[PDB]
Amino acid sequence: LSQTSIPEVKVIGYALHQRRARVGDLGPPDLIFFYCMGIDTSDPTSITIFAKKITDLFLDTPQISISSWNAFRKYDVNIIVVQTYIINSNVNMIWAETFMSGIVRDIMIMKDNRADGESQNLVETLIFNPFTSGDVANNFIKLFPLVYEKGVYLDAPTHVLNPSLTNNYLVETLVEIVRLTKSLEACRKMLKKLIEIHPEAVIILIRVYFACDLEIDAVDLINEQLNSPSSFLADTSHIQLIFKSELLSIQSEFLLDVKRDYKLAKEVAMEAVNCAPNEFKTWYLLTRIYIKLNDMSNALLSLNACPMSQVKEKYVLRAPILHLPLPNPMDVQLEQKSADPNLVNLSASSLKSTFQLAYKLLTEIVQITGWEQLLKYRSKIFVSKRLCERWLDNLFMLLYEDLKTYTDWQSEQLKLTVEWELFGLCAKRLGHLPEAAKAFQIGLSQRFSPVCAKNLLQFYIDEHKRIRRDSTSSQILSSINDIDSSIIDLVVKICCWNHRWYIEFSIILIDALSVAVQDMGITKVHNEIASRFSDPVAQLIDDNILNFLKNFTNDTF
Amino acid sequence: SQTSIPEVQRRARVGQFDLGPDLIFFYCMGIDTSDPTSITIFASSWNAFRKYDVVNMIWAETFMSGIVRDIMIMKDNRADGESQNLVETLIFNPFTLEDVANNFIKLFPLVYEKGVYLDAPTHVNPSLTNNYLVETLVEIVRLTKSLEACRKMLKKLIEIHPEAVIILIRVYFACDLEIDAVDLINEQLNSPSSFLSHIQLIFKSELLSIQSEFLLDVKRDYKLAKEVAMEAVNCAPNEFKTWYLLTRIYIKLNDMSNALLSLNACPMSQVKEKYVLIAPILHLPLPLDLEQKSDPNLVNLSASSLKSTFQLAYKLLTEIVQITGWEQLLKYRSKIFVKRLCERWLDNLFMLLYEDLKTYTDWQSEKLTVEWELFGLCAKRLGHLPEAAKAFQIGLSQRFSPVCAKNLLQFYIDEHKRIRRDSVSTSSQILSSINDIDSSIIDLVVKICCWNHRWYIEFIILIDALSVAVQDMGKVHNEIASRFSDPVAQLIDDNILNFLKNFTNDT
Amino acid sequence: SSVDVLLTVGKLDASLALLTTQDHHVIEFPTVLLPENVKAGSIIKMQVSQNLEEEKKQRNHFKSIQAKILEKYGTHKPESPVLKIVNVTQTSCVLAWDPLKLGSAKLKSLILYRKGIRSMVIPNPFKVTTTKISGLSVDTPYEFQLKLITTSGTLWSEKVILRTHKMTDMSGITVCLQRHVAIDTTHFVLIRAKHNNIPRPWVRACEVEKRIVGFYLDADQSTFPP
Amino acid sequence: VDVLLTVGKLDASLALLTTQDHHVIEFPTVLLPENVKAGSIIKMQVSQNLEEEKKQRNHFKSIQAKILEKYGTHKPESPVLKIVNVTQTSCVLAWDPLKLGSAKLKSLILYRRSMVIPNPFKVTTTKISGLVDTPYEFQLKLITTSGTLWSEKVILRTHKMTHVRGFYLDA
Amino acid sequence: ILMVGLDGAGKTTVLYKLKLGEVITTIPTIGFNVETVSFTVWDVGGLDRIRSLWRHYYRNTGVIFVVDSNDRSRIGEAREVMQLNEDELRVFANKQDLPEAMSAAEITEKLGWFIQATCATSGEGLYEGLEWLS
Amino acid sequence: MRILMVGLDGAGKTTVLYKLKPTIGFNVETVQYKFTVWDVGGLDRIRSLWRHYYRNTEGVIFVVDSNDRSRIGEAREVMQRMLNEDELRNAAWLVFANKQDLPEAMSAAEITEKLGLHSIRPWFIQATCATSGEGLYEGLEWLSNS
Ligand SMILES: Nc1nc2c(ncn2[C@@H]2O[C@H](COP(=O)(O)OP(=O)(O)NP(=O)(O)O)[C@@H](O)[C@H]2O)c(=O)[nH]1
Ligand SMILES: Nc1nc2c(ncn2[C@@H]2O[C@H](COP(=O)(O)OP(=O)(O)NP(=O)(O)O)[C@@H](O)[C@H]2O)c(=O)[nH]1
Ligand SMILES: [Mg+2]
Ligand SMILES: [Mg+2]
Repeated sequence: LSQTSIPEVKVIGYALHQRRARVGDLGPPDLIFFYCMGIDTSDPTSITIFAKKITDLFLDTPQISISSWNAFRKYDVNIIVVQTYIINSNVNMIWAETFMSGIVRDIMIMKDNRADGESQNLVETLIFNPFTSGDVANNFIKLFPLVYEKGVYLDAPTHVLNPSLTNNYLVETLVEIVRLTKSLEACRKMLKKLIEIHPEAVIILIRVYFACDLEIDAVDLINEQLNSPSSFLADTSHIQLIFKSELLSIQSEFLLDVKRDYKLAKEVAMEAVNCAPNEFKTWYLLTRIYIKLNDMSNALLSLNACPMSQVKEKYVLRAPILHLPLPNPMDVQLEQKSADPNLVNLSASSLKSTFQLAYKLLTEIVQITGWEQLLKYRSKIFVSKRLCERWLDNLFMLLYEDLKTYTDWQSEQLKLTVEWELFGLCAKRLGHLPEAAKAFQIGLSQRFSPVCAKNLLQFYIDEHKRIRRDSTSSQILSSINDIDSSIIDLVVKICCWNHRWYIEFSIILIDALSVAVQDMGITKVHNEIASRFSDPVAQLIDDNILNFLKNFTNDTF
Repeated sequence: SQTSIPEVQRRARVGQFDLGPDLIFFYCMGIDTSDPTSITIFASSWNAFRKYDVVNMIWAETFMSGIVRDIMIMKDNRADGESQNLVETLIFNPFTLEDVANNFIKLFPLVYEKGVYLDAPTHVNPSLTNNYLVETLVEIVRLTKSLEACRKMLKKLIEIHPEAVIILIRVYFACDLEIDAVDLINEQLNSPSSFLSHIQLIFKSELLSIQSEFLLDVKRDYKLAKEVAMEAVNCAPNEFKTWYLLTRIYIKLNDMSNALLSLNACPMSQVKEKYVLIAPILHLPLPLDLEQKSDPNLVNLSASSLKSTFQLAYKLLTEIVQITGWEQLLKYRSKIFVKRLCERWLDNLFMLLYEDLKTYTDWQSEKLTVEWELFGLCAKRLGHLPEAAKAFQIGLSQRFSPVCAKNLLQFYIDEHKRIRRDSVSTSSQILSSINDIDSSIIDLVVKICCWNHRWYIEFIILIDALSVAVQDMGKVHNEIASRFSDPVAQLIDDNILNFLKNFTNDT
Repeated sequence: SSVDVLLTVGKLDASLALLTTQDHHVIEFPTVLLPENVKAGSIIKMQVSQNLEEEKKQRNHFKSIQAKILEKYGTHKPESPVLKIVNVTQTSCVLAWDPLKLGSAKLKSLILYRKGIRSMVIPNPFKVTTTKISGLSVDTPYEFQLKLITTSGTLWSEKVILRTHKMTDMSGITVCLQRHVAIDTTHFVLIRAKHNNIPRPWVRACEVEKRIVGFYLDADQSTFPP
Repeated sequence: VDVLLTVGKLDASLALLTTQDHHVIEFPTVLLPENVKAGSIIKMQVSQNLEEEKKQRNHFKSIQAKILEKYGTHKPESPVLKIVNVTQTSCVLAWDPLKLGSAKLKSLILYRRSMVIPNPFKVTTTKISGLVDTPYEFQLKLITTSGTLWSEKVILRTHKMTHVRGFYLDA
Repeated sequence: ILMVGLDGAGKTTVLYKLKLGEVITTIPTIGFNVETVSFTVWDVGGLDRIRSLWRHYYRNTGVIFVVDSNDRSRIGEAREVMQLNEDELRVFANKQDLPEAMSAAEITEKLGWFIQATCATSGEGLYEGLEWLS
Repeated sequence: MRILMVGLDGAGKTTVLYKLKPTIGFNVETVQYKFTVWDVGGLDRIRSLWRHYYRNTEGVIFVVDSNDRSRIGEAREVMQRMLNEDELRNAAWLVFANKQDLPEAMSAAEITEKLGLHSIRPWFIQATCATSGEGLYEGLEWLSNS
């Protein structure tokens, strides 16, 4: 946190001049020349405090004006250290909106990229922990209703075709903050006051209950909205209809992800479709039910009628053109080498939007039927038949390439680390988790690689949940402990790699380390790190992740 | 002669090739590639039928495809006055030891049945009848008036290709044989011995489209044209021309209610483009035989540079507002739209229509030659022909302009056709009015042709324009040689007058 | 053979509606074609049956229109033009033609021919059926024929020869017996609009001298038998 | 509501239906008769089915009531723990069979910081190893997905002196 | 001298009546005729096809405009062609022998310089016009 | 001489140390006899941090709760993995059977069987009582003759 881990890019005044004419989604990161995230912009005095910490860094000898943006009202807040002005496309409301939009960007940049392991394309960015920049967690809640009703301007995730007061980046950020900080009583108190003027905000309260471990309280509340005449649904015909579909979607997904119960989950999923047949999530749920119900006939039919996202994209950090201050291995050049032409040119990789989610279901279908039996189903209902939606047909071409690659690999096995990544990601796409974990584990021995580490970490998380769900005494004590140690061993390594590339915040690693914390005490985890690793490394994990769990979780442990 | 030959193999960049120009470094069109010996006399032709770059069949296809390119490059760009984007191209007259027109006919059946590979114009479901090959044929026959040559060939084609009778119908209409054509159309749509279960349905729609368009363009009679247009729609509801015709009928029938409904259900072209002419980039030899200026809201008119069916639809929209007015149009609009949903593209045209009406009114209520062009094009789009002709004439006085000249020329053509029709339904007034137009036409044809020669263009608009005078006055040659110089008159003689004198089958 | 399908109304706006079936079909359907109490999420029964009685009605209507189009346009094929002679003088001649019959031709241009296209083109073939040849020679033979150019074809025929009258032949002289001034009026024997350039009873003088012969109302003066 | 439609294009999958009011409807072929072909006139009679609506309405209420009965209404109860036997340096604690209305138990923790019970449903007894005449307190913490419930704190005093070497079998 | 006028006016007849002193059988002139009588008279065809080619002879030009007095119908056409506006150019009443021929006074009114009633066949009033031209 | 005194929690390590002179951390005191003893916490949380003190260790004092019968199996696992440590290769091994005063406490011979000390560097087990101080200095005497 000291001089190092702060990237820089060199004519004076080039920074804001390129930002000034590019004003015409959530927006760009806060420019300082380097970019930065996780700054407490709730108060101008608190900003000067941050700048104070930066100007207290200007001392000593280095070894060779921030500008936050809000999407609610498209204007740029520049503050020079004190000149403060606004760049267009009541005083308290200005700092309020820019703070909320800032927090949304800090969270959604890690949530929209959760599939890619929170990958960071922009190098010159310094990402802080937004929860430890306070209290930011509590401040977001108390400042939420003031910024509510304008959350639609933030649009919605790429998998959401029809945004609303409930489905948007603002609410998605809220439910994520409340879940991580376990601030139930704080958010519940705020939302109940919001319902009084906005009865449709009860849907948000339901999602909070599910996130804060209140299933029964949530289902009891859902039934109240979908049955009781005193609900807000029973009072337009389109604004109210999308609220009903969301409730049905939540209810159906709850029935599916947990509680098994595919039969009852199907009846709710179909009603969700009848409320919003143009929505992706409705058809996406119903397709998952059909797969779970071993009905591959209607699974292909429901997958075909499933609408795709053709315009919207995932949120990423974006003047196009470096100083890299280096803060155990961390060395040499990766890739920049030859690879199997048919292995790296896999079109099934780098799939975006709903097309990626659809491909996962397709691989889940071919896992049961097989490629030969799949063509029998395909030729039966596609060209009393219906036309294929092209994008689905393309996924079949992509599926054939992956199955061929995976089979040609396993037949041969019966390789460079990057080649192990590509095969591992290929096996993961087809749903071969243990065979992919081996590929990632082999590639982890010859070299580090972030892809292998993040994917192998998720493997242990899944292995941990599996044992707890399926559950002698001696087997449990040994299997869990071995997993927990392997989890901690991976979390430390990834966090150290993130710190090298100016990343101090990772929701994946926070959730990952939280798994061990629930098992072994908060103090035991720390000593586990300080034992296998060095003292300053354990201190790093302590500041980035462990300090959040120790205090900023509202005494969860 | 040395000049009129631009200058600047190394681009096998094929794999990604419609019709496809002949590279010689400069490009060239109108070369007789029917025979290799004839090519050596002139000293790389391309054919779209079979994608190969250049035994008798090989030279046959490359010749036919070459002629198609030479003609369709002037026909598809007819709306923009045959504008040429590529400067390094040298275009000859394709019609000028064997007449190319007659050679095209004898070589037509050998290249037939493969015309679908040439695709279709941007306003068209391509077929054996609707394609660039047939479009080129009917254009050549029309210009050269080679009726007896084409008629003999087509009659032999019907024996083995009964659907080719549609082509013969289009030829009869072009070569002044309406009665023989209508008799032939009715033969296909009524007589049990006609060739008319899936391939024929697109042919029936084309016949209905031709018949309905024939009923509309001439003979007025909008009532009978309506009954056929609706039948054409029921045969091809996904076609643009079918709905485009029906919309025109409603406008002429003063039924603006269904005119907007038919215009809304009218499908648009979202992929196909108009045919235009290797290595991204000069020597410009000017033969003997500039802007850089500024109204910001006049040049930013989105109604300009409209392409494909969107332009044709906008023309009908301006034709509707001409009768009803903007206020009455919105009453019709809000009556039948939100009911049924507007197709967005139509709604955008309303925004564009408002911009043109605003611009036109601000100009008339209230200048550089370019400003006269922009306003002139605006008035022409709204259907204010005499007000637009004035703008083009004024802008042509301060400076020469190809846009102004071509548009002012088209004005006299429309005015000429108008008088000849009105004269049917004093004598000295007619004789003088026609003569004044003919002289103005010739005066403009020579100037534009001289401008084309400067930009390496030796070749349809100008030919038809001068042909109007030829039908009126014998005299034309001496008219040009009088007002202009001898070498200039010689230029017009070679480019246009030589074609009319001989290559029109003694018309 | 009626097909009964049960559909569910998905989303519903003021214009279109989305119908969903059990076989997962999503049909875009106009709301105006739906019942009054449709709302949203309601189940409708769509009975699709073929109408054979309407097919024959449209078939009979299609054949009726095509037959009417054939009868008006593309049936009557017109028509050779009949060239005639009205009057011939010593230095001029007046030609005329029978009213041009064109059922649905339509006419493009009517051109007079005298040993080539050297002659003029008729301005109003329908309004005026007479033309006068100005420049001619005394006692000289000529021939004329009309060219009818029509968009159904070109039909020209009936060429007529004529010889201009001699000075001793006064059979072509017409004065004002005609009460009204026409095209073939040669002489005009209280202000009026009158003539553009038409030349006192002179008539007696031509009878005595046995030839055509100054007789203005401005010139000098110098007996009609009863 | 009955409307007469004309068949435009007809493919194996879809079809284009044209009205007299210039409506163009893409319609699935399988819902059309077998002898439809192309350019035919079809009669589409659309009517509302109230009894089918009432069937689905009753079905929907049946499902919603079924979900509420299975998940919800039934809540997890009290984590009551009792005292089996107390010695001088150890005591055995036990608890009544855990009753959970709905899944699932996340963790069962003893409080006196103490360890988590490995098998709460199989083994309902725990014996404190290390502890004479010293007051201690114990209480269970029931963390479920339905909520966290801790109650019934129990205090006890260890007895006084008032899976013995001299009384061994080998002594 | 440039001698022009409508077709059949008698231009060629007038020219060779002054040149050869003999009335020759004249035909429609497809081109032009130039003879020296010292008057260098340029006779150009009067047909519509050749009438346009008059502009070539306007330079360095006296103008003799022969008018067919007998032809009443084309007196309007003879007026328009004459109606003088040419910068390069900054009247013979021929066929006076014919009965229906207009008098010199009448043609002057129709045309709106010097006019002379002429007769190319007889030669009357040809030299009378030349005297004024000198 | 540097001595590392470890063992399970509640064994009586702190009691033994301050008799000669719950622990969340460690305690180091120097005791004179005729020894720099490093006492580290025995809780599961701190038990992992023992490896930091394994280096440069000359003698190891393993205090065992004789009275607590239940965790003698747990006491075995912790000791057996310490003997395999390379840092404690040449380090002496002194097992203290603490709380010998209590009735149910196991004899030194009995604990030796449970710990498996006969499978072993020099080692010795001594029955101790930190409260009374019996057999504490006796263990230090053997620890000095290493
Ligand atoms: N009666 C009569 N005929 C005359 C007189 N002058 C010329 N003509 C006749 O007019 C006719 C035309 O003669 P011409 O000189 O060729 O006229 P033009 O103006 O030269 N015709 P163009 O220029 O078109 O060839 C001849 O037949 C000639 O005999 C005249 O004084 N009296
Ligand atoms: N009866 C008896 N009790 C003893 C003896 N030695 C220690 N104790 C008791 O054992 C308990 C634990 O003492 P302590 O020294 O803290 O043990 P520890 O091993 O240091 N615990 P930790 O290391 O985990 O802090 C105290 O209550 C102490 O009185 C002994 O010899 N006899
Ligand atoms: Mg002459
Ligand atoms: Mg201690």
